[PDB]
Amino acid sequence: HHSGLVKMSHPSGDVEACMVQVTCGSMTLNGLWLDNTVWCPRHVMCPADQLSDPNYDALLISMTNHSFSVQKHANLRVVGHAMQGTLLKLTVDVANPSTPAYTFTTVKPGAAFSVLACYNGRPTGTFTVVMRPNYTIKGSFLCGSCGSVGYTKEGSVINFCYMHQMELANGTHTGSAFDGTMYGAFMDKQVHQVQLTDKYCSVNVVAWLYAAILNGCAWFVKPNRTSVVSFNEWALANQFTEFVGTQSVDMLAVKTGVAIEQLLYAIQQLYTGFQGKQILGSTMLEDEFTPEDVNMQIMGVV
Amino acid sequence: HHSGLVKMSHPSGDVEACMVQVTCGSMTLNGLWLDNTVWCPRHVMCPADQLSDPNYDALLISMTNHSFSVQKHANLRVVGHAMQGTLLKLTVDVANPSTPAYTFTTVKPGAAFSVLACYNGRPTGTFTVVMRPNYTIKGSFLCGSCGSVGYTKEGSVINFCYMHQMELANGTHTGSAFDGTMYGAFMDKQVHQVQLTDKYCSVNVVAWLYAAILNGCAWFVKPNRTSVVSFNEWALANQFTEFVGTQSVDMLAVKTGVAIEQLLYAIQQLYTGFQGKQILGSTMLEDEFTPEDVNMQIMGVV
Ligand SMILES: *C(=O)[C@H](C[C@@H]1CCNC1=O)NC(=O)[C@H](CC(C)C)NC(=O)OC[C@@H]1C[C@H]1CCC
Ligand SMILES: *C(=O)[C@H](C[C@@H]1CCNC1=O)NC(=O)[C@H](CC(C)C)NC(=O)OC[C@@H]1C[C@H]1CCC
Repeated sequence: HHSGLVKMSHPSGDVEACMVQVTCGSMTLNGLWLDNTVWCPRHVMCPADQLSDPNYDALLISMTNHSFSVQKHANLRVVGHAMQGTLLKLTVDVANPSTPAYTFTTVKPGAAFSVLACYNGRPTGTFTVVMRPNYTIKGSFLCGSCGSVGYTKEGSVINFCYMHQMELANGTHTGSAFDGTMYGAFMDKQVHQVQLTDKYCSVNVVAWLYAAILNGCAWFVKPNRTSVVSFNEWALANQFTEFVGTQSVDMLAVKTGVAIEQLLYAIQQLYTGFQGKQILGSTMLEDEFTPEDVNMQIMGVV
Repeated sequence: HHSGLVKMSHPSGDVEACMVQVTCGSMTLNGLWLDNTVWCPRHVMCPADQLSDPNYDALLISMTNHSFSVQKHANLRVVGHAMQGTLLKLTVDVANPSTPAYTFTTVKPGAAFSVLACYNGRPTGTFTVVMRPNYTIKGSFLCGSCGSVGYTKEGSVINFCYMHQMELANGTHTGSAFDGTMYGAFMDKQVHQVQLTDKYCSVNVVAWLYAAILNGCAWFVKPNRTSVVSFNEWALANQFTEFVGTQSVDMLAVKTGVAIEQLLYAIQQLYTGFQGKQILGSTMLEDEFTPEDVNMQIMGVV
């Protein structure tokens, strides 16, 4: 039986209309054009010989407005430039007539967002990721993808949360929030960096087990229960996130009649092993679907 | 190590601009507006009391142009109506000014396409599926999603291949090509229908094993080899598709230095069991990524 779950992204058209190419010196990547502002990673200013230890303050000082070439696939004339953290803010002489309603927000571990992967200012694909507990994402990014953006959507308002910066040695990816901070402890320098341990996102595993029940698959449900406080002690010793329930999870508990604490017990047992059984076609725990995903895709509830 | 593979969809903006709502009688679903034509499922004409055995020919005869209300979220006046297989072709008085370059094609088992899930003519999400060997897709569709479209893209040309019609008893989905045929032996009637067996898509499993090698994961590669002819005999007795190599697979063989026949042998052994080992984080064969996916996402080759 098919779960009815897929990796679902927001329709990308509103964001596609905001993507531009930014070129400075020998570097070319993508930017995001909102109102009279183009956002892009600051390493567009870096020569190749300096990607491992750029002096971004001195590079910024060395640039003029004319150093930055911005093109939509129109040329946008840059009339101001500034640095915010790991991002540049370029002011351009034309306001984007296709600027959506938007905000900037930071995404939290375990939460999902949509990514528009772009090369040379041209959108090429879209996909959805969950921010991992170690502030990486398991994406699909190649050379030239920096400045690709991640976002969520509330109503007609696009909430931009991610601008792509780099790949880590283990193949995962990270980037910046639009306040200019990098996610996690990462730095926008091309050197090897410590990577914190990833963890299973407990609240998302709970969501997936609820998805299993909603699809008629509940062999792992027993009357046994583990409290949130006890689970969270256990989680710390077993590479799980601490569980924090939400109204979205509560709706799944109501719809199925299975209590959260029953599934926290199940997770503890399933972690030791599935004993040859499958859950929604898998023999390992799944933490890449959120409670909101399950509520929306299976229950039709946004 | 992260594979660098994600479920990647085409940017959806070009298709979003083509979606409309179609209402007839008591039914409302989505349509696709290209030039002066709106395509939609013919069961928009059906009353609820007749969804299990509609007489579509008599329903069509009973309709006038004014029976069909088409809205973009503009009202499009219907000036002609016709039935092609399981689809209606409504002629409207306004050509879509945002009509992309497009063709209609039929997708084949194992091939991937992008879906724009729409409700009431409003795009709500996008995802990618592979057409299964039994002509179903493992999608995410709820009431009101009919008329949602699937497509591939070659250059700037959108190749529409799927218009959503129904969910099967096992939770999978199927629909129509734009020649009006349903995929497989399915009928657009709300009754239980035979479902052919699904099968592992051998060419996609081969692609995924190549993806593993490209990521440094090659423990399953041995000098042992199975020929395509011998594998295909085996496949018939073991619920695999017969393997047909392509230039896309050949590029993966060149890049990795591992022959196709080595991976056909591997598949035979892995099917009996992974013996506790993992491949790209999985303990079962993966057939939802194509050779083209691997070439594009990992090798940057379209
Ligand atoms: C920007 O387009 C690019 C995106 C990156 C390249 C390959 N896949 C990707 O997602 N970013 C970088 O190349 C980045 C630049 C620095 C100055 C932030 N460096 C980088 O990603 O290095 C990748 C290799 C694995 C790491 C080894 C030590 C850093
Ligand atoms: C059209 O919006 C709708 C889409 C379907 C509903 C729930 N999830 C979906 O993808 N299509 C139908 O409802 C379809 C109409 C007929 C006339 C083609 N019927 C249908 O999908 O039935 C679903 C239930 C499982 C099957 C049982 C016997 C048919």
